[PDB]
Amino acid sequence: YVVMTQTPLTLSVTIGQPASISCKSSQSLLDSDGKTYLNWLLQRPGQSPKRLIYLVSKLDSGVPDRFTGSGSGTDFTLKISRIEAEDLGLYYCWQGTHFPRTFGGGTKLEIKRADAAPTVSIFPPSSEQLTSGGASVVCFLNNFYPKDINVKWKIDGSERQNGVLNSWTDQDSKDSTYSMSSTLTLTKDEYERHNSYTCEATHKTSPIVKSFNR
Amino acid sequence: EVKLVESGGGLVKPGASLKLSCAASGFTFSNYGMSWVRQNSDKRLEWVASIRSGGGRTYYSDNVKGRFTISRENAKNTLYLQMSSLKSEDTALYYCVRYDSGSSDYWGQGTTVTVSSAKTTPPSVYPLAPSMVTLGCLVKGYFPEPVTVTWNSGSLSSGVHTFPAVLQSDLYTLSSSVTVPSSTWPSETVTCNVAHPASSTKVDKKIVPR
Amino acid sequence: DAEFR
Ligand SMILES: [Cl-]
Ligand SMILES: [Cl-]
Ligand SMILES: [Cl-]
Ligand SMILES: [Cl-]
Ligand SMILES: [Cl-]
Ligand SMILES: [Cl-]
Ligand SMILES: [Cl-]
Ligand SMILES: [Cl-]
Ligand SMILES: [Cl-]
Ligand SMILES: [Cl-]
Ligand SMILES: [Cl-]
Ligand SMILES: [Zn+2]
Ligand SMILES: [Zn+2]
Ligand SMILES: [Zn+2]
Ligand SMILES: [Zn+2]
Ligand SMILES: [Zn+2]
Ligand SMILES: [Zn+2]
Ligand SMILES: [Zn+2]
Ligand SMILES: [Zn+2]
Ligand SMILES: [Zn+2]
Ligand SMILES: [Zn+2]
Ligand SMILES: [Zn+2]
Ligand SMILES: [Zn+2]
Ligand SMILES: [Zn+2]
Ligand SMILES: [Zn+2]
Ligand SMILES: [Zn+2]
Ligand SMILES: [Zn+2]
Ligand SMILES: [Zn+2]
Ligand SMILES: [Zn+2]
Ligand SMILES: [Zn+2]
Ligand SMILES: [Zn+2]
Ligand SMILES: [Zn+2]
Ligand SMILES: [Zn+2]
Ligand SMILES: [Zn+2]
Ligand SMILES: [Zn+2]
Ligand SMILES: [Zn+2]
Ligand SMILES: [Zn+2]
Repeated sequence: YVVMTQTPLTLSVTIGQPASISCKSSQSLLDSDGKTYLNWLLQRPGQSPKRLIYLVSKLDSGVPDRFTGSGSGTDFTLKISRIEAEDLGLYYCWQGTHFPRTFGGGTKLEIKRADAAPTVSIFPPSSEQLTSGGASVVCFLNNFYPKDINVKWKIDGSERQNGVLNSWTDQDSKDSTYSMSSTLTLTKDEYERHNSYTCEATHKTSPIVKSFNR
Repeated sequence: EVKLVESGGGLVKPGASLKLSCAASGFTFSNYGMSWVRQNSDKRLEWVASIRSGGGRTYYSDNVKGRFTISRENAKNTLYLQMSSLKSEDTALYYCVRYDSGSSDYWGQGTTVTVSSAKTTPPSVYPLAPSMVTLGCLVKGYFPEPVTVTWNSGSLSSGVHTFPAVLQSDLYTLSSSVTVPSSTWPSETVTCNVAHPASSTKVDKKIVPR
Repeated sequence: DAEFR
């Protein structure tokens, strides 16, 4: 079983700058036929994996020349000379020299850009959900950077931590931002006993705040 | 265009059976080896099984050997993966993958297999009304994954963000937002469309002003 | 992939 060790785990690189991914195998990938079956693959958000490189350095049809694979034996590199936004996503090496085929653990490439604050929208429970006894208050944080943002919920001025569910998109190749949704789920019983509901967003800096009164 | 289209995924109990299929087009199917590769929640890729072009030789990882059977019907351009004695660890996205250049080249879109004792349940879909205006859809209490969300049956896509589902108590919740110019809403209507193949159910909710 | 070779 050939172990494919891929590094770094995540890479954050500015458009126009080089990126470099390493892949090391626990045995040589030189087959007795003289060829080296080391491949690289890219999975973009919302897409199926696509091969970029095969036989160490051969580019798949339509892969731009800024991608170059190199290496031999047990040490291999993928270099991107001049990063574009379309390059973001999950990169995997994998070997076809020994049985069984094995994959590296992947490297997530993120495009690094300037910090951007989210556009925040808050939504009270729908009347339909309320009828069934539930009361989710939804906050959308759209188009921010970096990904690591904090959401704080308040009810009548007091932080509420339980019953909050958060979910982030992958990076948008359009503008290199992220979006995320935060949902505070109460019962209707509790929801109807309180007046003000607030979500606050920040990375660290006074937060962006959206509030409504029931 | 090489196209690989998987189906047959969904919810199956531990110990039970499920057969996946993959329809190939855009190439001479019988000339190519084929393989199944799965991807887990941590985005780890794991080879499952392979079959040579003439279907004479089959290969399995130690994880599934004795449990899964890969096969193909060349006259139907179809690859199959018969899974049996399923384990919760088998839960994953399964890809149909073509073998070429000495390597795998084309990957399908993948089909989701969930091994669980929980029941199938369709989503509840709740419309979320408010220069640009942001509108929303809350998709709550369904199982298993996936659902697909579109807006105006796919005619609106530029301003759309759909958030990955989060699991709580073998129930999933997801949401989606769409942003349109505020001068066009509500005059030009906006509807979220949610499809849940596992319960064979779709729901459309118009976003109406409060 | 090695298995196909
Ligand atoms: Cl990604
Ligand atoms: Cl910021
Ligand atoms: Cl408050
Ligand atoms: Cl409360
Ligand atoms: Cl209360
Ligand atoms: Cl911020
Ligand atoms: Cl085997
Ligand atoms: Cl529609
Ligand atoms: Cl459906
Ligand atoms: Cl269906
Ligand atoms: Cl409709
Ligand atoms: Zn060999
Ligand atoms: Zn991703
Ligand atoms: Zn590409
Ligand atoms: Zn370019
Ligand atoms: Zn070997
Ligand atoms: Zn910063
Ligand atoms: Zn965005
Ligand atoms: Zn308050
Ligand atoms: Zn976006
Ligand atoms: Zn933007
Ligand atoms: Zn209370
Ligand atoms: Zn605060
Ligand atoms: Zn910030
Ligand atoms: Zn209001
Ligand atoms: Zn990751
Ligand atoms: Zn696994
Ligand atoms: Zn074997
Ligand atoms: Zn194995
Ligand atoms: Zn073995
Ligand atoms: Zn499916
Ligand atoms: Zn409903
Ligand atoms: Zn419609
Ligand atoms: Zn479960
Ligand atoms: Zn359907
Ligand atoms: Zn419909
Ligand atoms: Zn062959």
